[PDB]
This record gives sequence, C-alpha cells and structure tokens, in this order.
Amino acid sequence: SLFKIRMPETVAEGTRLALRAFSLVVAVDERGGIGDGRSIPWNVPEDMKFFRDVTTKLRGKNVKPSPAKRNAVVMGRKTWDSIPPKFRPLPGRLNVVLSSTLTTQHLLDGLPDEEKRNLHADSIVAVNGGLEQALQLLASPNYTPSIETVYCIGGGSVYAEALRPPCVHLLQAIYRTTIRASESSCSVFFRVPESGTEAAAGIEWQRETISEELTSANGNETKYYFEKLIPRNREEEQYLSLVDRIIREGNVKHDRTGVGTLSIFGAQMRFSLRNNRLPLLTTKRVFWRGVCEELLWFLRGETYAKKLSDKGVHIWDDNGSRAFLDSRGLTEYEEMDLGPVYGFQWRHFGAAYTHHDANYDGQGVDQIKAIVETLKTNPDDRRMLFTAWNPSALPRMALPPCHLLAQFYVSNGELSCMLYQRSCDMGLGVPFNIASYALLTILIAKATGLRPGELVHTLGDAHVYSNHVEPCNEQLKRVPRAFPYLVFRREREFLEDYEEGDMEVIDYAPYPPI
Amino acid sequence: MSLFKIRMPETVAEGTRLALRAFSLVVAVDERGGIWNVPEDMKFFRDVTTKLRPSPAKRNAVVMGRKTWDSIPPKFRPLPGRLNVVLSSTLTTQHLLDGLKRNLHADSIVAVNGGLEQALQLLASPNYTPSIETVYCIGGGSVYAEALRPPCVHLLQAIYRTTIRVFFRVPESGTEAAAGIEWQRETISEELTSANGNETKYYFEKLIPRNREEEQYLSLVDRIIREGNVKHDRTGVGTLSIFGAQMRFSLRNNRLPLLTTKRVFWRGVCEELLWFLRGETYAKKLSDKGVHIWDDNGSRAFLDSRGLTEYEEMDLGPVYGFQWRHFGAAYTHHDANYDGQGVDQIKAIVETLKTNPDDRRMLFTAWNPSALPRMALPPCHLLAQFYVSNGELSCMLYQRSCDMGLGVPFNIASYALLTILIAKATGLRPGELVHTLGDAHVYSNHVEPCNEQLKRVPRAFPYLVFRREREFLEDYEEGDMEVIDYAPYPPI
Ligand SMILES: NC(=O)c1ccc[n+]([C@@H]2O[C@H](COP(=O)([O-])OP(=O)(O)OC[C@H]3O[C@@H](n4cnc5c(N)ncnc54)[C@H](OP(=O)(O)O)[C@@H]3O)[C@@H](O)[C@H]2O)c1
Ligand SMILES: NC(=O)c1ccc[n+]([C@@H]2O[C@H](COP(=O)([O-])OP(=O)(O)OC[C@H]3O[C@@H](n4cnc5c(N)ncnc54)[C@H](OP(=O)(O)O)[C@@H]3O)[C@@H](O)[C@H]2O)c1
Ligand SMILES: O=c1ccn([C@H]2C[C@H](O)[C@@H](COP(=O)(O)O)O2)c(=O)[nH]1
Ligand SMILES: O=c1ccn([C@H]2C[C@H](O)[C@@H](COP(=O)(O)O)O2)c(=O)[nH]1
Repeated sequence: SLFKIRMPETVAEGTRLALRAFSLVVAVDERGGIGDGRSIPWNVPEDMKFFRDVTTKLRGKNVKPSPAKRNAVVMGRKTWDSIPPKFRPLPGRLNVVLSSTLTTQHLLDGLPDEEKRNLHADSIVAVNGGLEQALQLLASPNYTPSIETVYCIGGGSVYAEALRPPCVHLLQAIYRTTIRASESSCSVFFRVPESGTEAAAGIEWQRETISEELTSANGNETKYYFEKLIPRNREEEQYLSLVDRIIREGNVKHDRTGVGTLSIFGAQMRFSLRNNRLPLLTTKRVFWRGVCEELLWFLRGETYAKKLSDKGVHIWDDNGSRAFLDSRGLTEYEEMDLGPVYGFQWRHFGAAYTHHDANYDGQGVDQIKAIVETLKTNPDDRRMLFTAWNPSALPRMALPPCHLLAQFYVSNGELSCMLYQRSCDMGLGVPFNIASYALLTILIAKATGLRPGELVHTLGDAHVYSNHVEPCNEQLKRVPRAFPYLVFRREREFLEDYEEGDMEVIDYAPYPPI
Repeated sequence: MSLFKIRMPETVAEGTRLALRAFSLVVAVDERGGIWNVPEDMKFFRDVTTKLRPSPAKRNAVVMGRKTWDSIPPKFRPLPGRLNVVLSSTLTTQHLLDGLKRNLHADSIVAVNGGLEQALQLLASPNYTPSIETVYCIGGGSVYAEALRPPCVHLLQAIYRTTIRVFFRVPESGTEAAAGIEWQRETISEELTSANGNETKYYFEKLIPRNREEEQYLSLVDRIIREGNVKHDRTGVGTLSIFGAQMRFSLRNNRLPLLTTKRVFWRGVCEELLWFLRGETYAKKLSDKGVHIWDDNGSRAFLDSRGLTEYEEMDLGPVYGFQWRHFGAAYTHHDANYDGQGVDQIKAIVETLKTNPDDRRMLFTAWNPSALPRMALPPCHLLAQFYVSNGELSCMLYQRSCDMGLGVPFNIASYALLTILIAKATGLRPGELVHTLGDAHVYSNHVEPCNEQLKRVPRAFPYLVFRREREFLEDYEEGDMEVIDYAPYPPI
C-alpha cells in the first residue's frame, strides 16, 4: 500500500464526461428548409424508412434493441408533437424530449391509454434544457454506456444547437437526406458550416458517402438522395499518410527471420486527449481490451504474462513459450516469465530480477511514482520521464522494449506525453501503442490532478511488413471517422488497483475488416 | 426613368445586419493565470480603454459584470470618458445610477439584462454603431469565460493581458476550445518593475487572432521581393514580378477584408465601386467627392497622350463600368444618354442569380478589344464570375496586372464590396472573394517600405454595416454604409 500510488481527492474530476457524443439525422429541401414550424411539407416514405433504420439499428450483427443496450433519440417539444400520438414514442429507442413546459409525466399524459403509459414508461424522458443539457444527462452512468448511439432529430432549434459549440465538437456524423424540391412553405432552415468558416469552429465537414439520385414511389416521382457527412479526422490522416509514404518511398529491410519490410526512419505524430477523447484508429479496429489489460499490467510492474493470457489476452504467448525463452538463453525462466521487461523497469528500474514470484516492492527506482510526485508539486520540471531501455537488463528480457521512453509536460493544467518508440509496426503495433499511451496519460492525469492534454508519438524505424502492404494499401481508401471517448464507470483508491472493467470506450465506430 | 436600374428585393438588410459587435479584452492575471495595486497597470488600463485612434458621439465602451462595477470605488465610477455597460439581471440602469454624480452621467451608463453576447447585440445596434469606436470587455470571470467561447470569441479582436508577480485561459491553437482560432502575440514586453512597495515584477502581452487571409498577401509580397523577376518598363521604371497567384477572403458575418498592415483608402474604394456599378465614365464625379485616384489619367495632357483628343477633361471613355452596364455600346461623350444601350451584364447576372443559382455563365467582363483604344486606360480588374452555395454568393476576380503595394489591397476591398452588394440585390448572404492575379509586381520604390511592412503582424479584419438601404442598387451612396473596428498599423 505504501508502495502504491494513491489517487487524489479529485480523481473523477477532469475525467468526467461533460457531454455524450452524438449523430444527427435530417431531411432538407434544396433551399435547406426542414419544416414550416409545425410539420414537414413533403412525404418520402423511403426517407422515413432510412430514418427508422439508422436510428433503430445497433452496430454489427444479429442485434436486438433493449433497455440495457439501445439507441437514444433527442428531439424538441414541437418535434414530439408532430409525431402522431399512436406512433409515439419512437419504438425501440429512448425518446429524449427537450421542453420547459412539459415534464416526463406530461408526455405520458399525452398518450392515448394507461396500457401505453405502463409499457413505454422506460422509453421516455423529458429534459428541462437544450441539447447540451440532454447530452449532460445522456453522459450520466444511467445512460452511458447503456445508450450505444445518441441521435439528434430534434428540429430547427435543436439542430442549431447541435451545429454550434460546445455541442458540435461532440457531433460524430450527419446523416442528411436532400429532397429535390424548392418548398416555399419552409420557414425553418438547416445548414452545415463550411470548411474554413468562423461558424465551422475548426471542423472540416466532408462526405463519407453520397447515394445516386433516387426516385420515390410516393406517387409524385419525387427525387432525393442520401449523404453521410463526417468531421475530417486529421490526426488519423497523419498515420495514413505515413503508411502511404512507407509504401511509396520506404527502403526494403529484412527482420530477424528474413521477413521483408518497407521502412522509413524518423516521424512524429500528435493526438488530442482532451475532454475524454481517445485516439483509437477507425480505419481498422484496435484490440482495446488487450491495450487496456496490458497497460494496467505495465503500470503494476508485472512480468508474468500468464496474468494476461488468463484474461484472454494472448499477445505475449509466443514470447513467453519454453522454446522462445530457451532461444534467448533464458533457460531458467518458467513459461510466461518474460524477465524484467517494460513495466518492471518503469516501477523497479535496475532491480535484480530472478523470477516473477519474488516481491519487488521498493526495489529499484520507481520512475512512475517519482513522476506523479513531481507533477503534483513542480509540474514545470523538465526531467519527468521514464525508461524501459536498461542495457544492463536487456539480455535477461524476453524482448527488448519497443516503446522505450515517455516524457511529461504540463501547460494550462493539462498533462501532455511524448512517447519514444524505436521500432514501429504500422499495420498492427502502432495503433495499439497510440491507444496504450493515451490510456497511460489519462491515468497519470487522474493521479496528479491534471486534465489530459496531448499525446506526441515519435517513431524511429517505422515499417510495414511485406504481407501488410496490400491490406494497408486498401485501408488508405477509407476516410477516417471521428475518434471514440474514454469514460470511467468507477474509480479506485490506488492507481495499481484499476481494472479493465472500471472504464468503457464509447462511440467507437470503426470500419469493418478489410 | 428607373426601368434600366436594378430593384433590390424586400430582403435587403437581412443578409448584412450585424448580429454582434466586435470587441477587445483587457485583463490582469497572476503568474498562475488566476483572477494588486500596480499603478503602471492602472495607467495602461485607463489609456487602452479611454483613448481613440472623446464625446457622447465618439467614445469607447467598457463592458463589465455587476460585481466588477461593485468593486470600482464610488466616484471612480462611472469610468470617465467611456460608456459603461454593466451586465446585471438584478440591477437596471436606474439602480446603478441610484448607487452614485447623477444627472450628467446618465448618458454614460447602461445596464444590460443578459451576458456579453446580449451586450454585444445592443452595441451592434445603430445607436451605438459606429458612434462607439472600440468595445472593451473588462468584466469578471463569468464575462471573460463568455468572451473566450463561441459565439463571442469570433468577435474578439485583441487580448491585452498584464501578468503580475478563477483562472484566465486562452485556448491553444488546434484545440477544440480554440474553435479554429489561432491566438498569437503581437507584442510581449520586458519584465518591468513597479514603483511601489515590494518592487512588483510585471509584463504586458497583446494577443491577437492570426489573420491567415492577410498572410496570403504578405507571403506573396515576400516571394515577389525574394524571388521575383526584374523588369524596367517603357519609361524605365523598375519592378519585381511573379506570374499567376490566387487568394481567398471570407465575406461572411459582415467581414470586410481591408488590409491592416497598411491602411486602405476605403472611402475612395467605395465611391469608385458605386461609380462603376452606375456605368459612369466621368471621373469628375469622383474628384468632386475628394477622390482623386483618376486625376492623373483624366487630365487633358494624359488624354492627349492616348490620342483621346475629343474627350473633355475627366471623360475617360467607355472604361470599366460602361462595359459592365453597356457592353459594346458606341461611346461619344460622358453626358450622352446610354439607357438600354449595349449589354447590361450586371442586371443579367442579378436576374440569373435569383432564378438559376447553379448557372456557370454568371460573369461579366470589361475587356472589350473593340473599345480598348477609346479608353483612357485598359481595364486592370477585367473579369468577375459569380457562384452560389449554401445560400451564399461567391465571386472570382481576374486581374491582369497587380501592384501589390497600392493597387491590390484597393481591389480586394473593391470586389469585396461588389460581392456584398450583389448578394443584397439577389437575396443571398456574402460568401467568399477569390482573387486571381496575373502579373503581380512590386515597384522598385516600394521594395524597402514593403519589406518593413512584412514585419507587421496582420490584425483581425474590420466589418461593413449598412446604416440605410435603397430601392435600387445604383442609388447606393458611400454614406449608406460604415466600416467598423478597422485598426490598421500607422504609416510606413
Ligand atoms: N426535416 C426534418 O428532418 C425535420 C426533423 C425534425 C423536425 N422538423 C421540423 O422542425 C419544426 C420544428 O422545429 P422548431 O425548432 O421550431 O421546434 P423544435 O426544435 O422541434 O422544438 C423546440 C422546443 O424544444 C424545447 N427546447 C429547445 N431548446 C430548449 C432549451 N434551450 N431550453 C428549454 N427548452 C428547449 C422548447 O420546448 P417548450 O416550448 O415546451 O419550452 C422549444 O419550444 C417542425 O416543423 C418539424 O416538423 C424537421
Ligand atoms: N484581475 C482583473 O483584471 C479583474 C477584472 C474584473 C474583475 N475582477 C475581479 O473579480 C470580481 C468579480 O468577478 P466575477 O467572476 O464575480 O464576475 P462579475 O464581473 O462580477 O460578473 C458576474 C455578475 O455579472 C452579471 N452577469 C454576468 N453574466 C450575466 C448574464 N449571463 N446574464 C445576466 N447577468 C449576468 C451578474 O450580475 P447580477 O448578480 O446583478 O445579476 C453576475 O452576478 C470583482 O470583484 C473584481 O475585483 C478582476
Ligand atoms: O509495442 C510494440 C512491440 C513490437 N512492435 C513491433 C515492431 C517490430 O516490427 C517488432 C519488434 O521487432 P524488433 O526486432 O525487436 O524491433 O514488433 C510494435 O510495433 N509495437
Ligand atoms: O486596379 C488596379 C489598377 C492598376 N493597378 C496597377 C498595376 C500596374 O502596375 C499599373 C497599371 O499599369 P499597366 O501597364 O497598364 O499594367 O497599375 C492595380 O494594381 N490595380
């Protein structure tokens, strides 16, 4: 306990979600109009179907909406009133209504009968505020992470709030149907701000998809099309442009097997960790549970990989086997005893390692505890770094450290981190390490009374394996989506006590397998 | 009588009405950025907020929270020479005055029942715009917080921060909190020592939002000087030039790209543009307004040097605006009646803009090879094309020959105005100006001054507001509009 890092009284502060991320669904005419102030002056059943499916369906396969896992739909009072009483609430979704007039009971009182009220009791909530207040409520443990995706559907006032800060920064996707008509009957309008405009607040909107022009079977042959707009993700673009550079200009190298590689030397990337943001790459899914479990394992100063494999994390299995250890001369280590790797050096630098069973408390230099104490007392210190690169210990490690050094910096109450990585597998390793040092920085922020800032990633030998070239090249076609967020469901007394189940990654919508 | 003019729609003032007025911020912080009697800071505070570039017709405004008003020791309040704007949900302007002396300071205080935004709405109204030169936010924590977030942050022209040795935080560039704004220091002072007890250490900072649009211009001036080809003209006048460039300028939200690193003669810009739109050719209509830009090209001597021997002084022939409104019409003299003569390109564009926004032929030219020999000067800005997106009107200007020092900033302003006026005539909001340059040059005599101007950090652009409207486009007068919050650098 004396050797552990005690979390400050402000643990959940500076990590708590202010607003839940959301997507937006809207239909417009070509003049950008949405309604007359009361209803919608066109009828395209095909769009009503799309609206239903996009807001109703969960991500993935064979899904079933439920009280424990469902989508939420946020609307204004006038939008609620525009739904015919028999068709409301919107089935299979949590209906969040914004209103200063009506309470949650008032909304139920507007339902035809008691049977409908008793049944749909759990599926209707009133918020006395705007969309921001709703996102604050949907950021609550009761709703986060039970609600998979929030959808704003909400009408001009709510749309306007959605497209302006602070809410627009939480907007992951705009699903926009355009009706080919110029309706004069429209009094309410909708517009998305353009790339370099003041109103865009630094967001660059671009289309992921646009459909062909379609014809409605509504009797009027009305033309319409679909668009999905997403906020340009320049941070993931860094990683993609590096991959592309490696393919096009990288030197051919061969590793310690004769396995071919394309590589460059010297690169740098940056990622915002502010306001719960988590740089998990979207163009290819990251094994977050592995990232999380292993980072905690590092932080504890652990060396027994069986603690990972017992948790279904098999990333170290091949490097912990009898055959592999033996091939490094480590004939005395039991299987899965990796030696004094990584987090052992973080917590116990220079300590004399023999086996994982030994008790290393207070042995070596605890670099992480030293950093935490410095951060809370003199955050402007320029020596706040730790290393796993220990030439004295290297020969007795299963693997020499890859991500080998990290340095901290503080500005405006924000903690930033620079990672140094000597050898960077772009296809699989790099996205994993970005997620890993994002988590670390967030946890150190919580341990020190600071808000998370930025992750800087310095790469040495950045490379793409021979068999990754073609997959990675097809991945380059994908337009990066908005990043997920990290949320803590509970806290701990000590940093070392944190569990993978204490936190949840929300609003992670990566592209399917290549 | 007015059948050949362009009638404005009912929605004239809608697309150019000022929602919020621009402002600057003054704050004193400790070494941790938090929130004590440094007289030099008080003198600075007074000088910045009080001084004009002061009367009930021409003064600065100061916006403050209620408790900041409370913390000003009575008799120092109201702050002299400034309109005092106090934000309060509890106190009216009568209440504030009751706390005071009275009578003569009635015209000096106003309570606003709301936040900074609501106060900026009020100051944007004709009563306080442009009668108030600069708005200063000095108000407490809650007011500063509102100042450094949208919508208000988009109207913040400068931050004057004294650091002396609730937290005041300027969002770092690239941050979501920054909202696309890049804050940077125009100036930072040496660490100064106060004259008092304790020998207090303190320094001044002036932070400004990076003007990347004016940087295009300065980046081009720089490239022309460092890399431009040398030419000496028919008179032996030296020039440095490059060929082919392009700049963009936003016109949204009343924004006016008047360059700040070197003052632009706005009044001349505006009078001349209106003169173009009217199809005018008699430059004496401008000189009789104190705009003398065409004098050296309208004189008998110059006219004769172009062999234009039958034109009376200041009659320039079928130049510019004549081609805009009467393309290909036969020109005799300026006083002749040209109604219905030639092709009215402006009116055709206006009608197309309202009926078929996506048309790709919405352009006009002054480049008329048939009429060039009869012009005092061939057109420099010779083609403009229009474009509509998201209810916004955009414009592309083509300029064959571009004097970077004096001509170019003038023409940016000129076509900025044009686009604003055409949007008003067509039911659209101003979008973007795109400016294509041909032979872009800096004169030998401008190299040194231009090089010094390059040291100056571009400031935030001013705004154009319309004080009154007109029934016809051609009826617009320079007095109908005002440029607000234009704070250019002094002479080179
Ligand atoms: N084309 C489309 O895809 C689409 C989709 C949805 C809606 N619409 C149309 O949009 C029109 C309605 O839009 P609208 O903007 O006028 O109304 P609205 O957005 O639908 O609802 C506004 C109402 O929401 C409540 N509200 C919103 N913000 C609030 C806040 N900050 N604090 C407290 N309460 C708040 C207020 O309820 P109280 O009055 O009770 O205080 C307010 O009157 C209708 O014609 C509808 O058909 C179109
Ligand atoms: N170091 C510096 O440069 C500096 C500059 C200014 C102030 N300060 C200090 O800070 C102290 C006060 O700071 P503060 O944080 O309390 O801010 P404040 O200046 O006192 O502003 C808060 C007050 O302004 C009014 N207000 C603000 N926003 C409003 C809105 N949205 N709608 C209606 N009313 C609104 C409210 O007045 P009502 O309660 O009457 O409704 C509110 O109580 C002062 O004592 C001063 O000494 C320091
Ligand atoms: O954390 C890690 C660990 C290994 N890698 C990859 C990078 C390299 O291709 C191999 C390590 O091989 P080595 O020869 O030890 O540098 O694994 C990674 O990208 N991130
Ligand atoms: O609107 C204008 C008109 C003239 N200029 C400058 C550009 C050229 O240096 C001269 C015209 O001389 P010229 O030889 O016709 O290109 O004036 C300008 O920059 N903007």
